[PDB]
Amino acid sequence: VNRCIFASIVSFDACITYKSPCSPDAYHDDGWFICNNHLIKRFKMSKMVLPIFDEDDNQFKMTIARHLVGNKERGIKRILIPSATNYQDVFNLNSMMQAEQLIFHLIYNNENAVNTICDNLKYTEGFTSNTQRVIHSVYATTKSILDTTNPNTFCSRVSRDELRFFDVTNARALRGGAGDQLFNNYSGFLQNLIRRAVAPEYLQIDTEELRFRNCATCIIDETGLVASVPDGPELYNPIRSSDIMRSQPNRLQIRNVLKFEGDTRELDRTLSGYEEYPTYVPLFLGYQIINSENNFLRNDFIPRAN
Amino acid sequence: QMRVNRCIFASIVSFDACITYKSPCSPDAYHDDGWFICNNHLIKRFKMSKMVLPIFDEDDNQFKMTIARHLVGNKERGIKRILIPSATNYQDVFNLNSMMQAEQLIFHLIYNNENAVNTICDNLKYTEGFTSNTQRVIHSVYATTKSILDTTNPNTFCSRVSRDELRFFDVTNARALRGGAGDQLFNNYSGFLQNLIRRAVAPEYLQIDTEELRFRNCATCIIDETGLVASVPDGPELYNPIRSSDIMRSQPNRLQIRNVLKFEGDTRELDRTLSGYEEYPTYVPLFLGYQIINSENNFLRNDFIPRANP
Amino acid sequence: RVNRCIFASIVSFDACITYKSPCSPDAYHDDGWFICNNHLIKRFKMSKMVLPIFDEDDNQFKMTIARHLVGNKERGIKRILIPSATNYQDVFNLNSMMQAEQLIFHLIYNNENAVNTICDNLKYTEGFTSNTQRVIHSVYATTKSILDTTNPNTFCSRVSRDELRFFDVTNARALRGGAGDQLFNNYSGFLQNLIRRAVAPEYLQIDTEELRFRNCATCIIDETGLVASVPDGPELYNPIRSSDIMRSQPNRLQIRNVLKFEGDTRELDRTLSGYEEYPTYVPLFLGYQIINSENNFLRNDFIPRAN
Amino acid sequence: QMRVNRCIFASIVSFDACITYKSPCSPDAYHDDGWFICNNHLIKRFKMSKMVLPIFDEDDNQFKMTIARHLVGNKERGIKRILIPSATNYQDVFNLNSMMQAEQLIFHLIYNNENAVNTICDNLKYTEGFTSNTQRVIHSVYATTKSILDTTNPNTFCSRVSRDELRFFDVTNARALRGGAGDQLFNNYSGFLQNLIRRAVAPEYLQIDTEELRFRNCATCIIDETGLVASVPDGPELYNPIRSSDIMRSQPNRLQIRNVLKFEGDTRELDRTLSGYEEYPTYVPLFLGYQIINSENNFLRNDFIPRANP
Ligand SMILES: [Zn+2]
Ligand SMILES: [Zn+2]
Ligand SMILES: [Zn+2]
Ligand SMILES: [Zn+2]
Repeated sequence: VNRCIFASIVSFDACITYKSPCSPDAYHDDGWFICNNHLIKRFKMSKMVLPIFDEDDNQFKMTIARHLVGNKERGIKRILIPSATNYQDVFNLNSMMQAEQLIFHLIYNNENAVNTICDNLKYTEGFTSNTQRVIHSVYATTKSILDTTNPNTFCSRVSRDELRFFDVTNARALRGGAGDQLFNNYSGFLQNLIRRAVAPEYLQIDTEELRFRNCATCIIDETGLVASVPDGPELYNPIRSSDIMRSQPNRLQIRNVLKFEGDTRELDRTLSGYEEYPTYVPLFLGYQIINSENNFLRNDFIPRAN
Repeated sequence: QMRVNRCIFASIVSFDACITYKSPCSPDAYHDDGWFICNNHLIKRFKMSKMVLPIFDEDDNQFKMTIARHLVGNKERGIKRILIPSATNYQDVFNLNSMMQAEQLIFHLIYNNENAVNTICDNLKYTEGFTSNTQRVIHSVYATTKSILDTTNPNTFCSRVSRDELRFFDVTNARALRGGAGDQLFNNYSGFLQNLIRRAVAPEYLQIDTEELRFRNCATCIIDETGLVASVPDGPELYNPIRSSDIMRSQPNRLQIRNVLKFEGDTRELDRTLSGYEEYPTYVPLFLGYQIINSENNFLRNDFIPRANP
Repeated sequence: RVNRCIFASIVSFDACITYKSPCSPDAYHDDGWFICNNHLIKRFKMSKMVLPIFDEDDNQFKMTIARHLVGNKERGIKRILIPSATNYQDVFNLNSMMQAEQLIFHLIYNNENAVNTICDNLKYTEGFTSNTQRVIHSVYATTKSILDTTNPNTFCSRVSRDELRFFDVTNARALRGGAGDQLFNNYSGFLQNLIRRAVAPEYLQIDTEELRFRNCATCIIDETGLVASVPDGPELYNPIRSSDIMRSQPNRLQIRNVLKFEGDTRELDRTLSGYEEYPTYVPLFLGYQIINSENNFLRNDFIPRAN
Repeated sequence: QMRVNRCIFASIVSFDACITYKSPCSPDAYHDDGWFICNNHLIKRFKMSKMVLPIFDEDDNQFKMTIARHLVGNKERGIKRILIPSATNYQDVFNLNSMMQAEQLIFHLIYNNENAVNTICDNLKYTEGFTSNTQRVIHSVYATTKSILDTTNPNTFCSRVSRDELRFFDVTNARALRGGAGDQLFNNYSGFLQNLIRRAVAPEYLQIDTEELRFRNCATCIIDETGLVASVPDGPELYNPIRSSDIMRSQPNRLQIRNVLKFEGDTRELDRTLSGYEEYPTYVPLFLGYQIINSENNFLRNDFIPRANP
C-alpha cells in the first residue's frame, strides 16, 4: 500500500487521471510517510540512512535526510519545511493543482482553506455525481495518514520513552528551548517528518553520549526548518539536475550553475580506488535521549511525543 | 445537404470532460424551416408543439403557414400558463438553476443577458480542468448560439430583412397599419424570440392584396407583460389535455404530484358508431393579431429571412 | 454485502469472549436504516416496517416507518424510545452493555468524554497493545465512519435539502418548526436520521397537496427524547407481540405481569379468518413532511437530510 | 493541421460578382505563429518584415522570439515613417479610398471603426446584385475578420488571456511595474493591433524572474500620438536601404518618382577579399520597451493566447 501522503493527488475533473510519480520507497513501511521523489519535489530533501556501529559486531541504522538547498540560495528558498504561519508563501500552492493543495492544507491544519476548496468545487457542474467521492477519497486518505502520525488521535498508541530536544543547550537538563516550542507547534505528520529527516547531533543512550556531528546543519526558527548553518557562510551543496525538471516544461526558468573547467580525468585516475567521502549536507540538529528502558528497535511506526 | 441541426438547443453539452451528452432533438431539427427550434425542445422548454396551418385557395392553390399548439392545461394558473416569458420574468418562469449550464447559457443568450453568461464564464474559469478542454466546448456552444441569434437578428451586419410583411399582435388599429401595447411589448424581444413568436402564433387575420382572410374569430393567446401567455382574452381557459409529454424518463428520480381527469364509461361502442368520420382536432392553436402581405412581396420564399417588426 | 448496522462491530475488548453480534439479515440492506431490525428492537424498542403510499391509478411508493414496542402499562423512562443526549446514560443501562456497545453508544451521542474514559480505562490491561488497541480502534473507526455517513456536516458531505421535516405540526404549513424541532436539531446526525426513518409524518405535502396519513401523533419529541406516549389520553394498547421480541441474559431474573385472555376463541377464529386482517401495532406518526416541486425524493442512494 | 489561413487580409475578395481575386499571401500565412498577418501583407501595408530573434544561454539551450524590421528609408519624413498608425490618423496614413472594398472593410474593423464599415455596407447595398453573391461575400469577409479579431481581443467571452507576461514601452518606470504615455497610447489600440505590435516590436530589455537581459542599448521605434513610428529617439534616422526589387510593384499604371541612392565603383575585388566572414545584417529591427516574465509562467507555450497587460 502506498503510504506517501501525496499519493492521493488526482485530478478533480473526471476525464484526466493523474497517478502521481512516486518512488518505489513509497510502499515501504519505514518511518517516513512520504516518498523520496515527493520529498525532493516539495520539501527538497533526499532520504538516507545513518548507520551507527558498535565496536565488535552490531550496527543499527537511524533515518536521516540531506537537504538540496544551494549555498547561493537565500531567503524563502532556504526553508525546507515551512511553518504553518508562512507555508502558503514558501509553497506556491496556487500553481499546485487542487488535490495537492488540499493535502498541503490538511498537513498544516488549514481547515478554512480546505473548506474554501470544498465550496469552489461544489459550485461547478459535474461535482455532486462525479467529483464527490473523489475529493472524499483524497481527504479520507490524507486524514487517515495524518491521524496515523498524530499522537493525540483517539486511542492512538504513542511512544514516550525517547525524547528529542532540537535545542541542545538544556537537552542534558531534560528541557528544550524556543526551537522545541516551535517544533511542538507543528502538525503531527510534520513533527514526524522532521524527526525523520533531521538526525540528532547528540545521542544519549544508556547515559552514553554518541555525538555524531560537531555542528548543526539546520535550524528551527520561526520561518520553519531552515537549511542554514548558524555560523558563517552556507554549506557548498551542488545539485546537478533531473530531480524536479518535471516542473511545467513550458515554464522558462533561469539557473546560475557553477561549472569547473579543465581535464579532471588524469587526476581522477590518479586517486580512483579509494573509498569516497560523500559531499552531501545531512540534517543534523538537536539532541535525542533513548531513556534506558525502551523499545527503540521496533520495526513499526509509533508516533513519538516529547 | 441542408441537414444541419438548426435547433438552438442543439449545442447543449456537459462542461466537464465526462458525462457525454447528446441532447434529444427531434428529426425536424434538421429541416431548414424558420423555426430554428426542434419539436422536442419546443415542447420541453416552451411547451408548444409544431403544427402547420394550410390556407386553401378556392380553386386548388393551397399554401401552408407555421402554427403551434400550446400545451397548457386549463386548470393551470399563474406563471404556469406563460409560453414564452418576457426578458424580465424568464429567470422565474424557467428554473434555470435546475438545468445543465449549457442550457442556462443558451437561455441567457436568448434574452440578451450578458451579465448571467459572464457569471457562468467566471464560475467555469474557477475550475481546475477549465483551460484543458472545457474552454473549447463552452466557446463552441457560445459561438453556435450567437450564430443562430445573428441568423435571426435583423440588425446584424448585412442581415437581409424582408419588410414586405407586417404583423401586429394588437388587432385594433392593425387595419390602420398600426400596432398597440402588445406590439410594443413584442418589440422588446430578442430577434430569435420574435421569430419564434411569429412562427408559433398564427394571425387571426391575413390581409393579402386587400383581401381579408379571417381564420379564427378569437385569439387563444395574449402578449402581456409576463410574455406570450396561453389564456383566452375572456372567460375560463380552453380545455386542453395533452397526455404524452417530455415528463417520460426526464427526471425519473423526482417525485411529482399531478391531479388528472379521466372518464369512467365504456366508449368503444360509441366510438364504433362514429368511427369512419372526419375528425376535428381538439388542440389549441396560437391565434392572435393581424398580418398584412403587401401587394408587392416575396412571401412565397424558401430561405428564411428575419422579418422586421412594423 | 457489507453490514450497515451501527452495532455491527461490537467485539469483545479482551480477545477471549470472541463472538458475533446477532445482526438480522436486513443489516445488509442500505435503506437509510443504519441499524438492523434486531438491534433496533433490542436497544430502541422499535420494529421496522414499510408504509406504502398509493396513488389512484398504479404508482405506489414506499416509505419507512417503525412500530414501537412499549406496553400501555409502562411509565417513565420505560416509555422513551430514543433518549436525549442528556439522559441516555440513565435510560440505557450502559454498565450491562460490555464496552464496545458502550463505545458505540457514547459516539452516537457525541459523548467523547466517556469514549476517552473507556480508552483510558482499557489502556491499563496487560493485553492492551498486543491486539485490543487495534480492536478498539477498528470499532471506533467503523462507528465514526457510519456517523459521518449520516452526519451532513462532514466535509464534502452531500446533503439533500429539497425535503423538510417538522415534528411540531402547528406552523409546518408556514415552513417553520417548534420546540420539538428545536430539540430534534440538537440530536446527532445518526440519531436524526434514525428518527426520520422510524417516525413517519402524519402529513405529507407533496408540493401542493396534503396527504394526511394519521389524524393524531402516536409519539412525541420532548426533553426526555423521542417518547411513545400519546399526546392525549391513556396510552395505546400494545401487546408487545408476545415473547417474539427477545431475551438477553438467562441468569438475570425479572418478573413480568402479562395480561391473559380467557376463553375458547377457536370458533370465532375461523369465522373471522375468512377475512382480511387489520394489524393493530402502533406506528410512529408525528409532524409534517414537505417535498418541494423540485427534488429527488425517489433517490435510491441514501443522503443525509438537513432541515 | 496547417491549412487554415491565419492572415487577417486573406478574406479580401472583390465584392462585384464578376471579377475574381486571389490574395498573394505568403506561405507563412498558414502557420499559427501568433502573427495574424502574412509577411507579404505586413510588408505591403505596415512596412515591416518578419524575423526571428534567437536568444541563447551559455549552455546548449536556446529559445526564439519574434521581431520585425521596418522598411522606412532614412530620407522618409512625416507620416511616411509611421509603421502602425493610431486609430485617429490611420485613415490619413493609409489611402483607404484607393484599395477598393474588402481590404478597406478589414482595415476599418482593425481600428474598430463601426461607422465607416456601416457606411461601406450602406453603399454596397444599393448595388443591383446585392442579394446575389455580393451579400454572401461581404458577410463572409466580415465574419472572417471578426473571428480573427476575437482571437486576439482579450475582452471576448471565454477568451483565455495570458497574464504571466508584462510588456511596457516606456522603460523609465518599467522597473517599477509602471508604464507611461507610450503604454497608455498602446492600451488604446485594438486587440489585434496590440498583438501585432507585441509580435513586431521586440523589447529592449527582457527580465526573467529577476535576471535582466538587455538586447539593444537604444530603442529603434517609438509609440507616439501618431502611432508606432520608425523614428529613433536621437538624431538622424537609421540608414535603411530599401530593397526596391523586393517591395511589390503594386500598381503598374501609377507613375511614382523615387529618388533612389546609388553606390559607384567596382566592389567585386573587395567582396572577394571579404568573402567567408559571417555577415552582420544591416536591417533595422524594432526594439523598444521592457518585458517581464513572472517566475510562474507559460512562456514556451505553442498555442497563441492574447497577452493582455495586468
Ligand atoms: Zn510520493
Ligand atoms: Zn432541439
Ligand atoms: Zn445490528
Ligand atoms: Zn496575407
